[PDB]
Amino acid sequence: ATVLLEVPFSARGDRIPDAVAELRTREPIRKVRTITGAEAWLVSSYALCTQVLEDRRFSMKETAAAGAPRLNALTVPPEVVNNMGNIADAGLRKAVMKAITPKAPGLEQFLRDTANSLLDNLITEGAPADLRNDFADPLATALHCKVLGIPQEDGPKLFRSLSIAFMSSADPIPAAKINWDRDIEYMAGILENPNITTGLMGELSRLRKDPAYSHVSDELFATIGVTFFGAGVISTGSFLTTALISLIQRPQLRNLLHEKPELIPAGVEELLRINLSFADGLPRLATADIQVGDVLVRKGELVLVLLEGANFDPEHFPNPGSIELDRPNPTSHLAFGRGQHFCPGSALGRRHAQIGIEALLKKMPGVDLAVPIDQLVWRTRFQRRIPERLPVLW
Ligand code: HEM
Ligand SMILES: Cc1cc(C[C@@H]2NC(=O)[C@H](Cc3ccc(O)cc3)NC2=O)ccc1O
Repeated sequence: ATVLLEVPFSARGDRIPDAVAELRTREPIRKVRTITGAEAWLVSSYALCTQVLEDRRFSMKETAAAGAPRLNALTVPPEVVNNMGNIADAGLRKAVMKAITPKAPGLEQFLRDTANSLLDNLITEGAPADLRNDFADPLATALHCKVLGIPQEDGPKLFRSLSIAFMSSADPIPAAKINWDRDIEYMAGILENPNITTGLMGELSRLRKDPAYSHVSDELFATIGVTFFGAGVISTGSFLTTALISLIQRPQLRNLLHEKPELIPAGVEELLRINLSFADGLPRLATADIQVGDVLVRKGELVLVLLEGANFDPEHFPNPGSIELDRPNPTSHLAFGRGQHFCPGSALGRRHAQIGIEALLKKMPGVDLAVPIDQLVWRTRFQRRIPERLPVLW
């Protein structure tokens, strides 16, 4: 007697389990059990992942409904699962998306300056260096303080909420509410602070006092700050960290991008495609009976969209484990999702990684792991896959 297949399969972010390819071939939608004990449908082919993400009857909002089968416990108030919907309904979607592009004057230069300063400090201190805690995550934090218009010195405290906020837990987490309420209070004070005039929070502060927004709640304005800081920092920091591993393990690619930095955008797009930073499939709740492959998913059931199932599918990306800079379909991966909930920070996330890699390859052309790859410690029961430390020499 066996048990129902459990998800997630592995917290290791340096390699995909051989098991994913076997599953995609044999059963590209199949029943699994999540850490809560709920049953769910795990979808692992490119075609069926795209189908689910482009059909809004598979709803992200309804995953928050009381009594639903759950992937994990909520770490935000349930109305925040509808965050982008709430922003759109408030008439704020265009302004929010405009504030988080990489295109504001001076933003790219600030990113380069910050990355170079972090790297110079590591070089001064001498190898080994930890590229997660002392490069990728501080670069992500600095970027999001600048994008939000808030003081750089406020970044570390906001950052330290995230090791709990993005937990993937069977049960509610008391610390998550403590930190959430504190971080909301912080952002509410930012909106009242006359010195905050730039970035996303400076723009929201003006719109809040504009008559066209007089009935938008103060709670939503503060929530936009907390959520875009948290999603952006955890996503860019975790992605850059595991991209650095993929790059360091490919010395030929490392040297090519060092020699020809104009290929860095194509390289980052492939690093996005093969990235294992998302620890769980993306969750959706069926709001109707819907045919997905050989399975009739029933109303009220949970569906999990496995991004690396799609992104390593050889029917869409031949030789899927190979980084190839000349693919005919290079941005067609699902690293930023697809459909209604496509990542609103995709351009900024690309530029964060491109600039971080450019700066690293120039400052540390001989970068290499300082420990055997199996010695990395992979964070468990978390919404991202990340090594607790990333020790390198150069
Ligand atoms: C490389 C970096 C990033 C990656 C890999 C990434 C990935 C994703 C993915 C896969 C989704 C879809 C989730 C779903 O459909 O369930 C998403 C949504 C989102 N991302 Fe990103 N993201 C990144 C950077 C950022 C940045 C920089 C921000 C903000 C500054 C951000 C904010 C968000 C938000 C707010 C959503 C939810 C959108 C919605 O529900 O409609 N992300 N991201
Ligand atoms: C835990 C946490 C999540 C967020 C993002 C915020 N929460 C949501 O549930 C929905 C959907 C979602 C999107 C991306 C993601 O990675 C997880 C969920 N949309 C949002 O914008 C922000 C701060 C947090 O502490």
